[PDB]
Amino acid sequence: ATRDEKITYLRKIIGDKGSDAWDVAWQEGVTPWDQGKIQPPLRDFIESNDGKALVNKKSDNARVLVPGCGKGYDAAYFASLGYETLGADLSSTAIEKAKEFWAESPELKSGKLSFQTLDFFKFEVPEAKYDLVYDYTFFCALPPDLRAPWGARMRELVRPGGTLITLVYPIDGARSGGPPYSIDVQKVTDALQGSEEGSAEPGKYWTKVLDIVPQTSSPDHVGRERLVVWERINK
Ligand SMILES: Nc1ncnc2c1ncn2[C@@H]1O[C@H](C[C@@H](N)CC[C@H](N)C(=O)O)[C@@H](O)[C@H]1O
Ligand SMILES: Cc1cc(C)c(S(=O)(=O)O)c(C)c1
Ligand SMILES: [Cl-]
Ligand SMILES: [Cl-]
Repeated sequence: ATRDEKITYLRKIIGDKGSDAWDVAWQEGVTPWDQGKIQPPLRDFIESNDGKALVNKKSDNARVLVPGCGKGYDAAYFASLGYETLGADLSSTAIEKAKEFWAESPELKSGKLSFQTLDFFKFEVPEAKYDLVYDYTFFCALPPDLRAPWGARMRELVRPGGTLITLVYPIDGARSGGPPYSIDVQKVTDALQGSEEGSAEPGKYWTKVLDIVPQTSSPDHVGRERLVVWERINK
């Protein structure tokens, strides 16, 4: 079937089954988002001077979370940098296929990399929280009414002074419907900064330290993508 057809179906079964539709999609092989590798802006950020700084300052027990990790390319990448890394996905099928795709990873073998079937909204945040979290094609997978809970979870998941990286894609403008929902930095901002009763005036919970157009985007991502680095505050 075509990509449009696979997306049309995906949106059907989400309409009928809700969040259970994802493991169905994985079981049936309707995974049109799967690229087989990380997106280049992630590696370029990490190898950039800002990224080297972030990695060099990592504590000896620094922990990474990649929610909605799918086949887990991003989690495998962060583990290969020496971070103890958990890739979390709602679909047990996705998590099994991530264990297959990464079966030869030295970090999987050692346990430094770990894949687990987990609901991002429900699992128990560890006491130490996470030093670094990476969100790619997860915020844009969620229905719009789940964006505020996503930001609330994000605020609990990242330790004070820790970092959240959002590869914001797809920035398609006013197109309606999803997945993949058309998003932008403002939508990520509003979700992450939440509200303070009276208003949502930013600088409450995060500092947006970096917001760039990546220089190396996949060709179908050019013009629809921004990379954003957030630091958690209110220590
Ligand atoms: N509440 C949830 N908790 C954890 N994972 C979820 C949740 N809802 C949806 N997902 C997963 O989010 C993934 C969205 C995928 N389209 C993208 C996967 C991955 N980020 C990639 O770049 O390949 C799916 O694998 C879902 O199983
Ligand atoms: C969650 C989600 C779903 C889909 C179908 C896609 S994609 O087809 O555009 O690649 C992406 C990027 C994310
Ligand atoms: Cl990769
Ligand atoms: Cl934007």
